[PDB]
Amino acid sequence: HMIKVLSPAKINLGLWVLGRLPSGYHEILTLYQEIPFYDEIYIREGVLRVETNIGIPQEENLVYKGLREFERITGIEINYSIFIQKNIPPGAGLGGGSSNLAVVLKKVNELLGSPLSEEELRELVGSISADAPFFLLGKSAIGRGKGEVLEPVETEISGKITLVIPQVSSSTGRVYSSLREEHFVTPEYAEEKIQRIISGEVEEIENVLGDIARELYPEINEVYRFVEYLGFKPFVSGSGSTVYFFGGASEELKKAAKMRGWKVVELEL
Ligand SMILES: Nc1ccn([C@@H]2O[C@@H](CNC(=O)CCc3nc4ccccc4[nH]3)[C@@H](O)[C@H]2O)c(=O)n1
Ligand SMILES: [Br-]
Ligand SMILES: [Br-]
Ligand SMILES: [Br-]
Ligand SMILES: [Br-]
Repeated sequence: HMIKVLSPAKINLGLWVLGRLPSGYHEILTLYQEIPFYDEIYIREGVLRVETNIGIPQEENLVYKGLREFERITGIEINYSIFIQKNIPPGAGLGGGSSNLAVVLKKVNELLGSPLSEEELRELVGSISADAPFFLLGKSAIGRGKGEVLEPVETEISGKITLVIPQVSSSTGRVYSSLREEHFVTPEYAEEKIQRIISGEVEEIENVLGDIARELYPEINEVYRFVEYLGFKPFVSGSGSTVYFFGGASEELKKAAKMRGWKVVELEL
């Protein structure tokens, strides 16, 4: 009785770090934007299995971690075989794995007569990834706390957006660990910035994790400089590796990408 479910990506339309938390993590402000860029997930009745087309081990897969915890918390034994076709590359700053977790666990929860509430499902996915709760709502949302405290918004942002994803995988943890005092801002500064971006002022997007990712992973910086050379303002999603801009992909970019192993994703917001 196989079904297909789409698992969308996100971009951060700006990100600010407020400071450190005792738990090791960081308090942040960010604007999440769901983008029409998907993994396709095939769900089938059978022995609990989570597989991908890119060789992520089952034990390490956030979806498998989430389904085991589902069983654990709720008592019910999960009998679904999951295959995910991964169009959203891991380490790309697009929340692919967090999206996989949210959409699968929301589906499996519904398929089993909704044992968990939307409050409890939120807690389940949120405990594994701070970006996962966003994918339970999608569209546009302000992310506060560690990103899980969410406020839906309407933006004035539409039109072409192009992603340029280099083959380097950015470690979110390594980027956050390179943070210094100088990188932090007040929540007031960041809140003013987010308001402006929401009103369509894309020029106001900035992201200190992108600044750092460009130093830690020089290829992210190469993509960044190439987009400038193309005549666009580049922006970085999450902790990288993705660089995006508000414009179309020229043949020259497509050529550069094919030669260098960049993925170019042309979307419309
Ligand atoms: N609001 C947040 C959200 C996340 N984080 C950091 O990134 C989180 C994600 N990291 C991990 O799950 C383990 C480290 C890691 N992340 C990777 C991403 C890609 C490739 C390898 C990685 N190793 C936490 O480690 C935390 O230090 C944080 O400090 N503050
Ligand atoms: Br520090
Ligand atoms: Br690199
Ligand atoms: Br440079
Ligand atoms: Br940026």
